[PDB]
Amino acid sequence: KTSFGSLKDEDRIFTNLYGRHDWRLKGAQSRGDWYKTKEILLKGPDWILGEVKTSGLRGRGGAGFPTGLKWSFMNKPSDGRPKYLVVNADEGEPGTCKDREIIRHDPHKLVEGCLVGGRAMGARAAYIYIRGEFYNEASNLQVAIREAYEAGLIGKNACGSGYDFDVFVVRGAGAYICGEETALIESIEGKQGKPRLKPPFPADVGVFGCPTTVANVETVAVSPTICRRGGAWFASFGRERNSGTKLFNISGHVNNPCTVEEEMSVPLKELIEKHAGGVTGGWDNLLAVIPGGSSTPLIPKSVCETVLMDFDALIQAQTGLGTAAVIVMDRSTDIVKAIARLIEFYKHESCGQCTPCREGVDWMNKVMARFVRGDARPAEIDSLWEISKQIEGHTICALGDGAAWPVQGLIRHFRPELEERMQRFAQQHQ
Amino acid sequence: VNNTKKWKMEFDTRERWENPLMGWASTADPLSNLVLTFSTKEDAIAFAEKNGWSYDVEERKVPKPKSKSYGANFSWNKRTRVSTK
Amino acid sequence: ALFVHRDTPKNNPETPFDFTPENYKRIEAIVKNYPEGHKAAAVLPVLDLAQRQNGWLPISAMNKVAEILQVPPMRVYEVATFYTMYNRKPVGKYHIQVCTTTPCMLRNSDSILEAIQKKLGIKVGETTPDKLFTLIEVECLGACVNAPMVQINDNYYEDLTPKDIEEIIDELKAGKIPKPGPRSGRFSCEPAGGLTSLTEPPKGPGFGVQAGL
Ligand SMILES: NC(=O)C1=CN([C@@H]2O[C@H](COP(=O)(O)OP(=O)(O)OC[C@H]3O[C@@H](n4cnc5c(N)ncnc54)[C@H](O)[C@@H]3O)[C@@H](O)[C@H]2O)C=CC1
Ligand SMILES: Cc1cc2nc3c(=O)[nH]c(=O)nc-3n(C[C@H](O)[C@H](O)[C@H](O)COP(=O)(O)O)c2cc1C
Ligand code: SF4
Ligand code: FES
Repeated sequence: KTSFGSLKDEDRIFTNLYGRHDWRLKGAQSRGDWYKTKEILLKGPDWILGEVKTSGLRGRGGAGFPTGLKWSFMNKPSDGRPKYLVVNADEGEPGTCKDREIIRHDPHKLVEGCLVGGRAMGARAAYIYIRGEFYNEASNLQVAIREAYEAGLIGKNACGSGYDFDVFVVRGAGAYICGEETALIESIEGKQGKPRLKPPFPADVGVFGCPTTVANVETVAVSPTICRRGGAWFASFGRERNSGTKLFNISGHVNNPCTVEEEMSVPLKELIEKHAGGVTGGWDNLLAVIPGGSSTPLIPKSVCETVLMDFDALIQAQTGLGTAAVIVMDRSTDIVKAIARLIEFYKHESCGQCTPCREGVDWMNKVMARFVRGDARPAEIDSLWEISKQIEGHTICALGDGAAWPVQGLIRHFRPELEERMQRFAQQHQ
Repeated sequence: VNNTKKWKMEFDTRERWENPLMGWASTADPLSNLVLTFSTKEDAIAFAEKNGWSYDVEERKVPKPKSKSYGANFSWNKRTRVSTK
Repeated sequence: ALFVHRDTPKNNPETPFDFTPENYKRIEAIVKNYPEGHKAAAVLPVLDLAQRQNGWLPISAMNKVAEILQVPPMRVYEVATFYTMYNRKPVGKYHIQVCTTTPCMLRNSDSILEAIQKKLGIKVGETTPDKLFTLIEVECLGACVNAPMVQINDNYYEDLTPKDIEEIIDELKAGKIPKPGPRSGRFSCEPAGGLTSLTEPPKGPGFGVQAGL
């Protein structure tokens, strides 16, 4: 296949994305969830891991690590410590609101994914770390978890398979850095959400010092559908090493901002024009698109014409796929002000642990705050570039990368607008 | 640790008293500033024996090799968990 | 905006705070979610439980959470100052949180911030003098396609206009409770000009399940 997109409703994993059907167990079982879960759990961890590896599922958090290879790190004999699945439900990324819809409208799909993934990795329980601002979503998920315990689907003798598996929900308390996996693990343990240094990866030392897999809501919730429908089914979508469906959150300067499920390597222009109603003022009014939420570098309208919304094509477009959150910015946008608000976000959401993020994200925000007004000189642009290169790769977690990348994308695609901003400041203030 | 790489020879500190005019540190010891540098212990011993100085030698104290592990900060059941980080 | 504490007569370690007994049963339910030997893992919910009983956290709720969980009080002070939900000052009864990051700023959340300011007569960070409304300005609340949105104490109010948020503030001042959703025509997150997806009925149990299963 060469052209991607135009996904059919029979090939959706997240039916009831919009709340138009019943989210409870009577609705979820009538849509295909909790069907033959016992026969999945009895075929062993190796079969489930082989279905996830065969499907080519990559991590829907945004790094795109291979999900089967990641989950197979737990497939090892125990040493007295329990093992845990931990479902990353924080979703603090600006642009991204898909996991909110998964938890809120397909909760039993997430709970069944917790059971299937925890059987795949030998996990004792599931800790779903939901964002604390998602209070109604957390109570929604707890009602679905109570319905799953009252039906014997999880807990003691889960789905009649002889496997014991709990599902816990831990609420956050307002930190974007608690979506990073080791900082999330610290946040469950009753601490400041400060990321750990890797190694140890959480498959060695995770939550409470146990073996732990932290995985996104989407990459957990699609796993029972991958186990039922098959690995080849999910791998038949998108490009190669770009397998499956993906939730997209098209927000910003589009006519109809929405969450929509779509095949993996769909064109960005086709996605915005088809599911979002197109850019406000037309496609000629498009100035920039942040492809995958705030941490990905923006790409301008010349790149957005032919770009495909999977991992490798956006890597070739010197950005990332990320959370697949499409932030559309038209020609009426002060783009320096938008990227500087984004760097302001990244210094309010930064845990202050290591030196390059704690100091340089504040220093980038001060330089960007002067770039908004133009109160600078052009030699400070490349300087700011170097500051970003002193943060990228020198930090503990990737929030330094996620704060250095928008600065780099803005400089790389809009250096002339920065320079004309600063020179008009100079000619009207001296 | 770059000041702990060589052997030094010094002498016993003698009397320093207060200058009656200015309060400066008056001394009468000529050897009060004589610090010598030696590559090994035996060069220092040989230099002191050659000069007729009664000497005493303190052996080099190295720090013993510690056992470090970043993962030990987050043990499942040991007391070595950090309460914060 | 201070991350040190000074003992005021309304915030000191002798400020009266204790849990209700039903809050103690909820605390026991929270503590039994975590393994034995890791009771400190219940610091974040229980302290938030102390924020739900009281509305804010004096330094008697932090010390009570430190006492009932056998953790040092500094390790609770760290969690209370690290996380942005824990009110270390008494906020009003309705805590309005206006998201002003880039996907909400593009869809004109500044107009709603100004509308709440001129409707409540206060500005960002301040409290209305009847102690009913606290207006602050928060980061991305994760409702980006429903921009521009606010949060009132648990509830997301989404797809807002100035008239919509004035209506919400009016029926908060009237004692009622508004409906937590989008204030435009749509329901949760669909394309507003009709469904571009999921128009077919869902297929049900057994559809596409592979052989050998
Ligand atoms: N989903 C969301 O809401 C958000 C997602 N992100 C995305 O998160 C990404 C950065 O997150 P990270 O997990 O810190 O980066 P990534 O480099 O490390 O790793 C992704 C996953 O692979 C695992 N992994 C990677 N290499 C491994 C190895 N050699 N051995 C064992 N496990 C290994 C990690 O443990 C992790 O679970 C970015 O791509 C960013 O776009 C960022 C912010 C919000
Ligand atoms: C600063 C930062 C914040 C993150 N926030 C989230 C998040 O909110 N939700 C999420 O699922 N992943 C988040 N991630 C990615 C996680 O580190 C982790 O890779 C992911 O949750 C699970 O891996 P997976 O994508 O392979 O499933 C964040 C990463 C960083 C660096
Ligand atoms: S780079 Fe920033 S987000 Fe990461 S450990 Fe350091 S302070 Fe924390
Ligand atoms: S940007 Fe305001 S909710 Fe995400």
